[PDB]
Amino acid sequence: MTPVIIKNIECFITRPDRHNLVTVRVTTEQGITGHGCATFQQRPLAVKTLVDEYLQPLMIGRDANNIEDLWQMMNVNAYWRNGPLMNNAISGVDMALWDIKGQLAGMPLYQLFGGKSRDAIPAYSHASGETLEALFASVDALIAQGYRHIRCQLGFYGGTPSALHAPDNPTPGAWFDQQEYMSNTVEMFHALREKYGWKLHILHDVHERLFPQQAVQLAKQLEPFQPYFIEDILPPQQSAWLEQVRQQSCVPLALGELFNNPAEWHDLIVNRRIDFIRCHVSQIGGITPALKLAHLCQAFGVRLAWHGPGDMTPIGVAVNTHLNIHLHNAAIQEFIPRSATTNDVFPGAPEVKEGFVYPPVQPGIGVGFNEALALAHPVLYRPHEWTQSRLPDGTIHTP
Amino acid sequence: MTPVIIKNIECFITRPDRHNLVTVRVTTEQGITGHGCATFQQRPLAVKTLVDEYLQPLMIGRDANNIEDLWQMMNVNAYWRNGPLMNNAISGVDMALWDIKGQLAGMPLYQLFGGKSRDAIPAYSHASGETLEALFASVDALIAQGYRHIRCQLGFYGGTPSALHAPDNPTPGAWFDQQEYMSNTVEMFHALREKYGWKLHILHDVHERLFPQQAVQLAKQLEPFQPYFIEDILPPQQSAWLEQVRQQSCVPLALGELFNNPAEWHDLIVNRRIDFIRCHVSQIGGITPALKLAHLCQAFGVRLAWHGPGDMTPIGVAVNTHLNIHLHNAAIQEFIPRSATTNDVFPGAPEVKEGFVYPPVQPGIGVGFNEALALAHPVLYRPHEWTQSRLPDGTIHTP
Amino acid sequence: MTPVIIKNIECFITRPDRHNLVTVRVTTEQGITGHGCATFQQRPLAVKTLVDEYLQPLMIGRDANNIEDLWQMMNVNAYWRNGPLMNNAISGVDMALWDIKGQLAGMPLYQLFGGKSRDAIPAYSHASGETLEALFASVDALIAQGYRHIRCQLGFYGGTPSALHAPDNPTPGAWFDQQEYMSNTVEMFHALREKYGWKLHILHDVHERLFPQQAVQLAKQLEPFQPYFIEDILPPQQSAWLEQVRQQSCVPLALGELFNNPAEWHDLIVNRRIDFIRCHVSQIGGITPALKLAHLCQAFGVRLAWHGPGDMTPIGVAVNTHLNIHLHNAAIQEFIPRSATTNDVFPGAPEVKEGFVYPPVQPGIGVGFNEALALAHPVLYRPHEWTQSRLPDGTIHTP
Amino acid sequence: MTPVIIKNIECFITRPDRHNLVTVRVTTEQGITGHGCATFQQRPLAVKTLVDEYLQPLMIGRDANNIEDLWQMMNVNAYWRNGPLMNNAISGVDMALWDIKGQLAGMPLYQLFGGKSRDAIPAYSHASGETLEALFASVDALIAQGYRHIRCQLGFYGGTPSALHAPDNPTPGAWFDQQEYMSNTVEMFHALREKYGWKLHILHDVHERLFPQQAVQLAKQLEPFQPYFIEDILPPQQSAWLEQVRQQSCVPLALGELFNNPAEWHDLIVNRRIDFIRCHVSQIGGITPALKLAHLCQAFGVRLAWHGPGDMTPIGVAVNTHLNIHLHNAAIQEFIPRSATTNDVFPGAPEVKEGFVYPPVQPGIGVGFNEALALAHPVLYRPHEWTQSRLPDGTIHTP
Ligand SMILES: [Cl-]
Ligand SMILES: [Cl-]
Ligand SMILES: [Cl-]
Ligand SMILES: [Cl-]
Ligand SMILES: [Cl-]
Ligand SMILES: [Cl-]
Ligand SMILES: [Cl-]
Ligand SMILES: [Cl-]
Ligand SMILES: [Cl-]
Ligand SMILES: [Cl-]
Ligand SMILES: [Mg+2]
Ligand SMILES: [Mg+2]
Ligand SMILES: [Mg+2]
Ligand SMILES: [Mg+2]
Repeated sequence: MTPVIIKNIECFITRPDRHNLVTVRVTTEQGITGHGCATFQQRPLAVKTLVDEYLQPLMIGRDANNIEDLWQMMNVNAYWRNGPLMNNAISGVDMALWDIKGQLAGMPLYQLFGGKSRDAIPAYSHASGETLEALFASVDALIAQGYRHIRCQLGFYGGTPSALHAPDNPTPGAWFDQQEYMSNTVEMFHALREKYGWKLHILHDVHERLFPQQAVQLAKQLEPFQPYFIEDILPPQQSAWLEQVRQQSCVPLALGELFNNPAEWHDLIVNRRIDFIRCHVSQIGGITPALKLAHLCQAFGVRLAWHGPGDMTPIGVAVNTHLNIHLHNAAIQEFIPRSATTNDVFPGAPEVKEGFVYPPVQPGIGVGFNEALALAHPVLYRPHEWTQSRLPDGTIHTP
Repeated sequence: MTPVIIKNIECFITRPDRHNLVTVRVTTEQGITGHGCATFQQRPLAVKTLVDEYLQPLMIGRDANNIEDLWQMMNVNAYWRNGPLMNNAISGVDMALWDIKGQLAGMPLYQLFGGKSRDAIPAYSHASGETLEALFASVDALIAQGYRHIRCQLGFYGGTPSALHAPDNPTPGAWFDQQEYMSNTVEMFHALREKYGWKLHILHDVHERLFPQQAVQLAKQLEPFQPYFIEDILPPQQSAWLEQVRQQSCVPLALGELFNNPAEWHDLIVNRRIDFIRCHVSQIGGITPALKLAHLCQAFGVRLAWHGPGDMTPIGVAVNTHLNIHLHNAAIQEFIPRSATTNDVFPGAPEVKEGFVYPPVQPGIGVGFNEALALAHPVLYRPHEWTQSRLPDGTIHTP
Repeated sequence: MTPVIIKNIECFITRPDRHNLVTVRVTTEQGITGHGCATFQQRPLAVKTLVDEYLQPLMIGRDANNIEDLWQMMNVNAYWRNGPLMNNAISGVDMALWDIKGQLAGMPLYQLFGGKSRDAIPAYSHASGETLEALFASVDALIAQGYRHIRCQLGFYGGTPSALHAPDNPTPGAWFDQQEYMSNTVEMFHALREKYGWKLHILHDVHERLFPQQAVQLAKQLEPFQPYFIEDILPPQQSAWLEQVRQQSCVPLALGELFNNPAEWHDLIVNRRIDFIRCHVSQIGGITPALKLAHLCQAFGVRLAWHGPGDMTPIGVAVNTHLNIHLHNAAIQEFIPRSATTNDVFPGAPEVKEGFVYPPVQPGIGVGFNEALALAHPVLYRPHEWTQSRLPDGTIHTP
Repeated sequence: MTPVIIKNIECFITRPDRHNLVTVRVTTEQGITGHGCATFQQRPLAVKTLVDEYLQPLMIGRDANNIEDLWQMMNVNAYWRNGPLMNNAISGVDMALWDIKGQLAGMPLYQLFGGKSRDAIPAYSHASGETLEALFASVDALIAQGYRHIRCQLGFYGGTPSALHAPDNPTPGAWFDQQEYMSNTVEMFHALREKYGWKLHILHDVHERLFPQQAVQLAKQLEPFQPYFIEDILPPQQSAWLEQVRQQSCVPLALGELFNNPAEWHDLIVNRRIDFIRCHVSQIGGITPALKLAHLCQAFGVRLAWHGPGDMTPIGVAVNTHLNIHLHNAAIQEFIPRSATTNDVFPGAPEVKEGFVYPPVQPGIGVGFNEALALAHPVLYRPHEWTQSRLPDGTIHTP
């Protein structure tokens, strides 16, 4: 085995469908090309600045074989470290180097890690509706596709202040009522169990909409309906309050899509305050740290449910899958279907078949990047008005 | 009082001396201009991308008076949040908004907060030398300047691997030996006490050079010499080990210049694991969060020593001072002297006089920004080779 | 900005309605007058003695700009410190000094702090009745006024011992039966949910009527009815028992109107034993310490519901509002309507409009003091017989 | 036994020597008169306001026999409670009622409690000097009087800012240097042991002069010299830091003269963070609560050293003595000698004989109050400039 020398590092932003996606391409003197995900959809241009202006000049000429040293070196390179942007930039490169290693080995990524610990990972997808009739139709469509796990939301939260009892001269934002959200959610589970029975796995994402006592209360109220998990019941800065949620309820708890600093997960895992970890692999710095995190989780009996939104390249989807097929403590793959155009730009990403995602068969990650087609779909500025989440008195809440 | 409407938000990178500095300028329809610090010296272009491409379009047209709502809104605006880039971008705007409020009030910033807690804040600066003779000359100069607090380092750490017993074919980086660093530091404190006696306040920055047991050992070894503080004895990710340092030594402990996420400081403050907090105000999101942090520290008897390196605009220096004059638990201001050119680009920043920094007298922050002189001193790419810190076997260490 | 020199400090006791109110007036050589609340209704003459005999001679001639130094100095000035009288005296002066700073800045108080966090603060008020019919009429009136949050009490507790099974020769006092109080309160919540449904926010003040196990039991019994909070479930000296309440119930818990020493709140906040803090701002030493407390609460996810009874000047009402508009973690403003005469003596205080209190617009606190009308309504001695609270065997209980 | 009916309650302020002393006289219809201490020397007129305007009208006509009910009733009577003033007012009355009970029983107070648990209590007094020669003379005089326990201070702390390296335009106050205080104290113990040897019991009062790490450091530095106790090493609000002091040093710790709220002592005692409790009996509400506190202390092996300054009536001195002769866990009586005039106003108080204070022999407290002579010595306003304690940068410190 000889040094595999990094020739260039490029970053592309492409919007084939709804989201600005960020891809890193690492090329080598040997002609082996790797691709990675660096998608932070809300701040893509800054991710590109980091790759083009900093990581490129740092990395060219180095030996790609040594992913571990390179990860450790990149991680501390700006002295100050961690955070959504820093971690996403590194992730793109880290994933791309693992892709290269897979190709050089002639093995799918998960086979490098040590191979399968299951025949396929279960998947869930998203169901929603403003009314029960609409929600039911959404659930019915996913059941017809063969999903056994479905994440369900009733109602939509965050519109005009005039839709509730707001103050005079309200500040613009996405306004909602936590009480309405809570009671609608409880009613939703009850109606879902009445219609669909007790075998369907029902997930629900609270999406940090609540104050600590509200989370405690909601957890107790949803317990009779046996959710598969209740996700992001609290924002990361209030995670100590999970101790009280645990004192009051046995609902499975999932948390962590927002994490981008190890200080956020350490005490959570060590005190067994969650059942499933939800980290976005690119937010935590890529495959290298995800493997260590998965093992830390295993030692405390915590299971894996990595974040798999539409705001992620199919490269990222594929990486979740490799991790899910290999790691013994993996539980479930959140999965959002992709457009034809998205598949054309990034060919080769896993698909769900009757609620399961199977082991990938190509060497490395197994997802390409059609640069020419990526040009046809440039970055578009989006306001993301939902992040300006306001309570009924106009208070900003964690969105 | 009437709404003060944001007209524009600009970001400038300027290098009047050694460091790439980043400054945010907020202009208003009313013609009141504010300036803030967003200096993350190792990644300035990315900070600029964030301000120009994201915060500018978000913020134009909003009422500048409501700093608290705007801080809360900006903080969660990209959903993912915290981290060095995101926080520095918001800092720039937050500081500029406080600058505007002081001007509108006709009061120095610290008078807005509720006015003075002290007549002047003590200051320290940096002394170093590769030999004791060199260190002594450097210390003598600062004593002649009237400093009563001096941060001292003996030797320099991070050069060619051929200076150590390194392996064959060593990887490039800044190589050092922890054992050499430790014994030189112990020798240094002994020699400084022999030469200068026991009234001089002597500070020392470990700069995360050590593994946990080494930190414990060094703290015990330095105890007899009564340091004013021992700073960054452990990297953020090993801060739990401060429990062991506390069990073994009464040395004062300072930590936190690296912080950019509240999960890094919460448990350390609550468990009284530090005596001084060292946060870089722009790294934690500006004045707004620094006030709340200062008050959280107060409730636990923790004192303040905000980061004040050369890699910070004089705007940042001034803000440290305002905070230091007001906050009852402020302890000391790290101070690094500035060149004529730096002062010309950012006129009005505080100066140290016989070891003290005095209350500013102008309204707002009291620091301007000479745009034309700034444009004459553009950004320069720097490799920052010291961040590639390697131990005697080649291992990356936290730099 | 120039020194603003304290010319005099005066204290007035006035009873425009039902309660003895205490107000501090700070006059300056510059002619800017500030007013503060020092209302401890049960001991007003002693507050006046403190201000007239001690704080006046201490304070005359000092620079009013430096609120922080003056607060710290006054706080420790008698060596012994804290407690209801000492803190109310200092509050009066502290608030008046903040009033002065707002006027000097030309800004409403909350704008000094950094401006708005919300468009308006929600408000609640008090409903009561000895029968359900009476309670319902009282609740209906507040709902017609636009309140969405109502604090409800069924029955009255504390009368002649002959109404209970009391011992022969009972000692005079306000006698009550905890079992009667508990069962009536449970009955009340059930009846209110049957009548008004599940959107109405219903608050209930236990007012330290119970022993520890009774508090635990009542919290569990009230859980199904989803109270907005249950307040003062335990007296300050038994607050450790909140650990047991938490183990047994998810009801929201409010505490702290009785606090006047930081040792009362520290452990309760740090251990997340409350959801809302209820401190009377003047009882904790004024605006200066209330800001630090609000921020300490914030770090632990505790929300604010400052005490707002009729025994507080409208100056105090206004200060609650300024704090409530600014502080991000403020939740609700307890509001009691004021007579024409009260408004005439203290003009400018906030009014509730359809369940909201809005940002004040005048500089400073925005509340004046009609001295001549104040002198027309002098102090009246009151026995406050309810503070002599006795159980069915004659035992004094915390009232 | 028949009801003993309270006829009047009076309060006198008298200054026979250096301090404003406060005495409460309770007269009865039966003609048995009791006296109590309510001395809060820094705020005497407010104590008198409380007694004359509030406790007098509350208490007349009640049965004095029932001290426990009356204590409990007075304690909660203003709803808000605890604090130096409230507690001192109640103490005066409480002590006076115990005095009456003693007289009615024909027994010295300590005999009511259950009699002696020692033949005499050891005493200490205060030695001081600016220089060692002066300190030694002071110690020599106390040794010649037969003291075996002596509280020693070297140097005086708190004078003009020009005596140290203070900032320009220093704020008036009592300025000192914690470093100077610390090193002088260490030198003092060393020199005391060299001169006097190792049998003399040496006490030292830190008087909350230090920051937490300074306390930890000083505790370690004084350990070799085997102090009898080190008193008030930390202010009450930083008492959690005693955990670190305990981790680092075996010096006996004494704390509590400042206490006037049970929240201040509870966690301290329960976690065995002190060896001696130092409460001022009148600050904690008199004999009734002191007895309960002493028993709480006993269950955790904490010993008693009640505060016995010159700012206490000889009635208070006598009460300390009764408590000290009876309570098994009493350790030592701080004692400051009294002038002829002081003894003439309050005849009958205990004296020290060869380092011991003996059991009192008269019924009740055994100390009278000569009202006519008390007139010859009225209240005098004093500034107490030492409470305005400033550090070298001008910061207020707990005095
Ligand atoms: Cl970042
Ligand atoms: Cl809604
Ligand atoms: Cl486990
Ligand atoms: Cl503390
Ligand atoms: Cl300078
Ligand atoms: Cl929290
Ligand atoms: Cl009103
Ligand atoms: Cl008091
Ligand atoms: Cl001194
Ligand atoms: Cl024990
Ligand atoms: Mg989610
Ligand atoms: Mg440092
Ligand atoms: Mg209440
Ligand atoms: Mg003392």
